[PDB]
Amino acid sequence: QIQLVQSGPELKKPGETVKISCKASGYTFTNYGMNWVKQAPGKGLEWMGWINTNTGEPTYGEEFKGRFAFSLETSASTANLQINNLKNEDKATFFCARGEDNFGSLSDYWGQGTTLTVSSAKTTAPSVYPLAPVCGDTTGSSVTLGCLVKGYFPEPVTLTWNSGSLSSGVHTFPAVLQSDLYTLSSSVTVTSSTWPSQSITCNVAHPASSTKVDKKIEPRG
Amino acid sequence: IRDFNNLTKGLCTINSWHIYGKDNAVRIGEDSDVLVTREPYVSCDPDECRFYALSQGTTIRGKHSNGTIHDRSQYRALISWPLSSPPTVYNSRVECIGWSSTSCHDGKTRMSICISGPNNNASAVIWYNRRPVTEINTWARNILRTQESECVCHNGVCPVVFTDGSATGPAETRIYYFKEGKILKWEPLAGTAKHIEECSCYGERAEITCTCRDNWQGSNRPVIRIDPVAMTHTSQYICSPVLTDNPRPDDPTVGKCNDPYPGNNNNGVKGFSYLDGVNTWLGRTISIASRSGYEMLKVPNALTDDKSKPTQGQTIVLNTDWSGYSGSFMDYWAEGECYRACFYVELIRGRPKEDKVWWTSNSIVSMCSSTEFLGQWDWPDGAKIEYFL
Ligand SMILES: *[C@@H]1O[C@H](CO)[C@@H](O[C@@H]2O[C@H](CO)[C@@H](O[C@@H]3O[C@H](CO)[C@@H](O)[C@H](O[C@H]4O[C@H](CO)[C@@H](O)[C@H](O)[C@@H]4O[C@H]4O[C@H](CO)[C@@H](O)[C@H](O)[C@@H]4O[C@H]4O[C@H](CO)[C@@H](O)[C@H](O)[C@@H]4O)[C@@H]3O)[C@H](O)[C@H]2NC(C)=O)[C@H](O)[C@H]1NC(C)=O
Ligand SMILES: *[C@@H]1O[C@H](CO)[C@@H](O[C@@H]2O[C@H](CO)[C@@H](O)[C@H](O)[C@H]2NC(C)=O)[C@H](O)[C@H]1NC(C)=O
Ligand SMILES: *[C@@H]1O[C@H](CO)[C@@H](O)[C@H](O)[C@H]1NC(C)=O
Ligand SMILES: [Ca+2]
Repeated sequence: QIQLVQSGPELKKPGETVKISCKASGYTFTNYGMNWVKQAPGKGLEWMGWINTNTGEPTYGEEFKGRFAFSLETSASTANLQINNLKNEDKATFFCARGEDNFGSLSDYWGQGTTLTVSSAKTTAPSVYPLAPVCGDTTGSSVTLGCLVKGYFPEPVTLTWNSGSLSSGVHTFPAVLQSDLYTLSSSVTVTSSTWPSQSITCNVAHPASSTKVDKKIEPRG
Repeated sequence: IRDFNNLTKGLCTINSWHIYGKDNAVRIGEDSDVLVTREPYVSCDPDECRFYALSQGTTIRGKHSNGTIHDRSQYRALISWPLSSPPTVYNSRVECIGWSSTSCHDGKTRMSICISGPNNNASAVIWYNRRPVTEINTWARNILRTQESECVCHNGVCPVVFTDGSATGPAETRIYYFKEGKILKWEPLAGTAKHIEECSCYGERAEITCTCRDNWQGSNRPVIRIDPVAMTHTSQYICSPVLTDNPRPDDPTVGKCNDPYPGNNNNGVKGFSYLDGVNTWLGRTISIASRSGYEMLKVPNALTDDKSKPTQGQTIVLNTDWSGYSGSFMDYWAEGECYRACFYVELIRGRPKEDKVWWTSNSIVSMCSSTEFLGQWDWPDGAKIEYFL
C-alpha cells in the first residue's frame, strides 16, 4: 500500500557528503509532499523541512538551512536528502515521511530510516566466537548457548541462530562501542533433548566488510 | 429582469467543470491597492455576476492588515466587484456593514443582509434595493451568524438560514422567509440535522437545497431542502460514505443518513454539493486534516444511498496548494434549457499556516459545469509569501 523504503545505513568520515534516497510507492508522488525528520538518539524527533513533489520547492527548518538540500527524481518517485560537509552531530537517523496535507503538518506513513554514522574510524570486520557452556544446567532441562561477535566497525551485524530457525528464546543484545569498535552478543536456550544433539550455528553477517560466518557451537566440555 | 424569478429549470448534466472566474487578488495585491478579505462568494444579478466577500478594511500591504485572522470586528463590511478583477480600493462597492453576510437577487433587485455586533448583542439588517428595510436583533445572544454565500429566491421569497448559539453544541438555527426585505415568516430548524452553519444553497424545480456545516459532531454534511412556495423545510444528512467536511475521519464503507458521522468534533469548513440523483457531485478538500487541495467527485445518489462511492472526479486545487471555504452559485438568468451549476473555492493565504506574514487574505477560484468532458487543470492562488517580507 504506501511503502517508502530508503537507502541502507552510511559511514562517512567528517566533512564528507551523502545523498540518502527515499522511494515512494502506493500513492501518486506529485500529490503528497516529502517531510524529512531527524531522530537523533539522546534528543528525539526534529522536523527538517518539506518538499512539494509537484513544484519541487523545499522549505527548510532553521537548524537545517545551510547544508541540507532536498532534491527529487520525480520520474522514479524518489526524494533524497543530501547533506554536505558532514559535521559530526549528523550522526543520527533520518526518516522521510509522507506529508498528508500541504506543508506536511500530518506525517502519516513514514519510512524505515537511514543511519548516518559520521566517523573517522575504519571498517574492522568481526570475531564470531561460539560460547558453549561450562555445562551448568541453565534451569530445569535447558541449556543456554551463546555467540559473542567482537571487534567490528561500523554497526550493523545480522545474527541468526541457524538461518532464522532458532527464533524463540533468542536474546540478541544491543551492541556497545568501546571507543573504536563494537561488541555484540546473543543467547539462545534449548532443551537438553535438542543439544548437543542438533547443530546450533551462529550465522553472523557483517555486510560492510563482506563477512558472513557460521560458528557452530560445538559441545566443548 | 423587471419581474420576479421562478426556478423553473433543473440542473444541466454535470460531466466535468470549466473555469469561470479567477481573481489572482493576492498576487496582484502585492503591488496594487487590494483589500484583505475572506469569506468570499459569487452572486449574479440579471445583468452581471460579481465577486462578493467580507472586506477587512485595509490593503494587504497596508500596516493595518496585521491581525486579520480575526473574523469579526467593526472594520469588516460586505463588499462587491467585477467578475475576476481583484477587490481593489477603487472598484469595490460596499453593500452593507457587518461580519456575516448573504446576498441574493430576486429577479427585481437584491437583498443583502450584513450581521454586526458584539458576540452577545448582535443584529442583522436586511438591505433591499440598497436601503435598510428590516433588522433582526439576536435571539440566543452568542454570535448570530448566516450563509456566507448567495441565497436563492423563488417568486419574491428568499429563505435565508441563520444560526445563533454555540458552535460547540446545540444552537438556535431558524429559517427566515423574506419577500422584498420584509419577513414573511420564520420557522425553527426541523429534521435530523444536529447543528447548522454556513449553508451553501442553490435552487431548481421550485425547491431550494442547502449543504451546510456541522460544527458540533459532523464530518458528513447536513442538508436542508426548503419549499420556497409552501414555506417549509426538512433536514437530513448526506448518506454517502464519501465524507466531505474537513477535518474529517477517514471515509467508511457504509455511512449515516439520519445522524452526524463520528470522528471530528468542534470543526468544519463551509462546503457545498450538487444533489441531483445520478448527477450528484460533492466536493471536499483533498486533505483530511487541513484545507489544502479541493476536488470534485461524482458520487451518484450520495444524498440517499449510504454506500455511494465516487464514479468520476476532477482535481481543482492541488493537495500541495491551499484551499478554504467553498459555496454554490448559478447564473439563474443565463440562456438555455437548464441551470449551469457552478461553485467557488476561497484560497486562504496567510495566517495561521503561513505565519511568516501577519495578514490573512484569500484569493477566489470559480468553475461552472460542462456537459462535455473537458480535461482538468489545477488552479493555485499563486503568490510567494516570500515577496512580502
Ligand atoms: C485530462 O482530464 C481528464 C478529466 O479530468 C482526466 O480524467 C479524469 O481524471 C481523474 C484522475 O484520473 C479521474 O478521477 C478519479 O476518478 C475515480 C473513479 O474512477 C475516483 O475514485 C478518484 O477519486 C479518488 O481518488 C482521488 C485521487 O486520485 C482522491 O483524491 C479521492 O478522494 C478519491 O479517493 C479517496 O476517496 C474514495 C471514496 O471514499 C476512497 O475510495 C479512496 O480510498 C480515497 O480515500 C482516502 O483519501 C481521502 C482524501 O484524499 C480520505 O478522506 C479517505 O479517508 C481515504 O483515506 C478520482 O477522482 C476522473 O474520473 C477522470 N475523468 C475522465 C472523464 O476521464 C484525464 O486523466 C486527463 N488526461 C491527461 C492526459 O492528463
Ligand atoms: C502587528 O505586527 C507586528 C509586527 O509586524 C507584531 O509585533 C509583535 O508584537 C508583540 C507584542 O504584541 C511582540 O511581543 C513581538 O515581539 C512583536 N514582534 C515584532 C517583529 O515587533 C504585533 O504584535 C502586531 N499587532 C499589533 C496589535 O501591533
Ligand atoms: C412565478 O411562479 C409563480 C408560482 O409558480 C407563478 O404563479 C408566477 O406567475 C410566476 N411568475 C413568473 C415571473 O414566472
Ligand atoms: Ca465537523
